[PDB]
Parts: sequence; structure tokens; C-alpha cells
Amino acid sequence: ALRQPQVAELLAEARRAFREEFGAEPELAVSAPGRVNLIGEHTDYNQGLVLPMALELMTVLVGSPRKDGLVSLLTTSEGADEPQRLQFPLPTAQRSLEPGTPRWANYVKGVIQYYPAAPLPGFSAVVVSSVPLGGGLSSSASLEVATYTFLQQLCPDSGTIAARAQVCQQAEHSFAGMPCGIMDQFISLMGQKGHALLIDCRSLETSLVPLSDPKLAVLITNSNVRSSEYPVRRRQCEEVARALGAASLREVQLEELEAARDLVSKEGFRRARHVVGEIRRTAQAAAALRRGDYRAFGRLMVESHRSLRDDYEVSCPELDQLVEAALAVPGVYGSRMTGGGFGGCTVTLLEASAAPHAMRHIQEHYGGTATFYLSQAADGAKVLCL
Ligand SMILES: O=C1CCCC2=C1C1(CCCC1)N=C(Nc1nc3ccccc3o1)N2
Ligand SMILES: OC[C@H]1O[C@@H](O)[C@H](O)[C@@H](O)[C@H]1O
Repeated sequence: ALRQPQVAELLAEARRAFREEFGAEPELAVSAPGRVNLIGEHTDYNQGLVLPMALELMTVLVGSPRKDGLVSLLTTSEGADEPQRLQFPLPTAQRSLEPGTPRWANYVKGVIQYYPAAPLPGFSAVVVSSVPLGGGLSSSASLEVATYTFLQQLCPDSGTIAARAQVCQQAEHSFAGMPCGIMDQFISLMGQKGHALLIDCRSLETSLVPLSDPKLAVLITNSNVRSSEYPVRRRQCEEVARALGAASLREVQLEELEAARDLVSKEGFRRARHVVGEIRRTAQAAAALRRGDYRAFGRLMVESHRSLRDDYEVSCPELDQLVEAALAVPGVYGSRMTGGGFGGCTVTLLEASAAPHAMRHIQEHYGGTATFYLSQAADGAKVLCL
């Protein structure tokens, strides 16, 4: 089941590490959670709908401003790239920051580089995280949003919440070489406890769908395996949208995609069929969840996974084996791969009482080492007072 430390443990760990690294007590502290997507995969960059929820796994940042004008960072996460420490001067008009080594610091460097407010002072900071790094629960986005929320303490920002999510997204593109969508940054910033967020990535309007049923559990199963094909999938969708004269696959419904089948590639048609169908499935999933129809929600999860496995082809044999094992347990409503795919985690919605047997059944039928997280919908990025 694997324990989830709470803000008190992470804050204390981060603050003890700060004292034993910089001599003084930290002056500021922030946290930003990871996320799991209940449904709506690879609709992100297609101006579609997603239904993520923030997790109890989070990244905590403690620090203090400096008069030096340098940034000094240390992270305690064991999976972090080596070295665990890095120091650099703040960017100027002449010289700007550039991505490099270690890779974990590029997320921090990107947000600093693209931070819209000034003057930004130097700072010392310690980073702690309970999000498994690169495990498909968007550890990077939690670090980007935590960094942004920390910098707001150094110098308050003026833009909208959407502008903050796009800054962290701009950091991921340039400093991490990953052309991701907006969901991970958005849900980390905007999550609310006991609620999933139906996010329209075209209008950035959000809808809060409550998930605070004690008889309901969300189970995260990390496959522990491992994105070469993610870019390619993005441009196949843009070519299909361009071929149909539309700005994005959000503007295309299944009937028009079927009517224009001969205007696009055979693979391109199979990618758009998932994207257009998945957008519709999340709208149906949100509605099913509002009225408490967990069985209908679970069936939409299974359709989403099979669609990702056959039409979008972004699943792997380990994920498919984890989903089929979970689907055999009654009291599991549905199971599905989450994140970009090619490994990572599977999300499962199930009855709370069935969680112990589900984990034993999933583990027994998996040809690897599966790690489990039982998570509730958590709050978004928040300032912590020391
Ligand atoms: O090389 C990769 C592979 C693709 C995914 C990705 C990375 C690494 C893991 C190792 C360094 C780079 N890290 C993240 N995210 C992340 N690193 C953190 C460090 C400290 C606190 C919170 C953090 O969240 N994502
Ligand atoms: O649905 C796939 C998702 O995969 C994530 O890893 C990515 O950061 C999101 O933007 C979204 O595209």
C-alpha cells in the first residue's frame, strides 16, 4: 500500500535539511502535489478535456532569500540526478540560464528563467518530494509549480492562474525537452481536496467534480518500468487537424472524422479516433461521476485504456497486464493506464473495502514488482507558514 507522508513530515524533513545545509532556519515554505489523470489521456495538447485529481504525494520547498544574488539548491530525493546540490547566478539580460546537469534542476531553472515578475532575488532552498520521480505521477510538474509558488513569495506575481501554468509548461518545453500539455501544471496548481477537476484545455475553464465517498478508493499502481514516441503522436494529431481544416481535434467529432477518412493517413485516422472519442468519454465520465454511477465511470476507463492500446498505441505489455489483472476483481469499477504511457502507472477506481484484495490479486498476476498508492483528491499548490 506504501505510506504517504503528510505535510508535517515533509516540512520537518525539509527544514532539518535546510538547517544542516545553510546554518539558519528557512523563512518560506511551499508545497505542490503530483497528479493522477482519471480519464482523458492525450487530449491535453488537442484542446480536449481531462479529469485529473491532485494526489497526497507532493513536493515541499523550504528556503530564504539571499542578498548575494545566487541560487543554491539541494534536494533530498534519492532518485534525483547527481549531484544533489547545484548553485548558479540569477539570469540577466546579457546572460540567461540554460538546461544542463543535473536534470532535476532544469525544472527549477526553467521557472526562474521564465518567471514574469521582477525583481527576483537570490535564494537558498531545499527540495523534498514524496512523488516518485519520473513514475508518471508528474513529479516534474509538482517541482515546477512548487518553484513558481516559492518565487511568488520572493516577489508577488500579477497574472492569472492560467498564466502560471503556462510558465511552468514553458519551462518543461525548453529546459526539459518535453512538449507536454497544460494538465499537469494546471491540476497541481488548481486541485481541491475531495474533488477531481474537469479541465477544458481550450478555454481553461474548470469544473469541480466531488470525489469524497468513503466507499470509494483510487488505487495507483506503479509498474516500475520507464518518451521517444510522445512527440510523434502530437504531430500526427496536428496533421489530421490541418488536413480537415480545423484548428484542433477538439473541433472534430467522430462523424466528421469518419466522413473525411480518405483525406488523412490510416494511422493518422486511428490516432484522431482515440482523441475525439476520449474527449467525449471524459465528458461522459464527469457526468457519470457527478451522479455516483461508478460502474459507468469504470466502463469508460476500460474503453479509454483499450483505445490507448489499439488506436493511439501508447501502452505497453506491463500496463496491459496490470489493467487486465485489476479488471478481473469484482469491486474494481475500472482500470486504465495514466500519463503519457509506455510504462508508468495505472489508475484504478474501486470499492474501498476491495483495496487489500485488489492489491494482492494485481501483484499475484504481474510479472514484475508493483508498488501501490491509495490516494484521495488533495489540495493544489499552497503556501506553508513557518
Ligand atoms: O530524467 C528524467 C526522466 C523523465 C522524467 C523526469 C526526470 C528526472 C528524475 C531524475 C532527474 C530528472 N526528474 C523528474 N521530476 C522531478 N525531479 C525532482 C527532483 C527533486 C524534487 C522533485 C522532483 O521532480 N522527471
Ligand atoms: O495524456 C498524456 C499526458 O502525459 C503527461 O505526461 C503530459 O505531461 C501531459 O501533458 C499529457 O499530455
